[PDB]
Amino acid sequence: EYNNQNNFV
Repeated sequence: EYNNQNNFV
């Protein structure tokens, strides 16, 4: 299981 999340402001 590969879980990924990213935020760019």
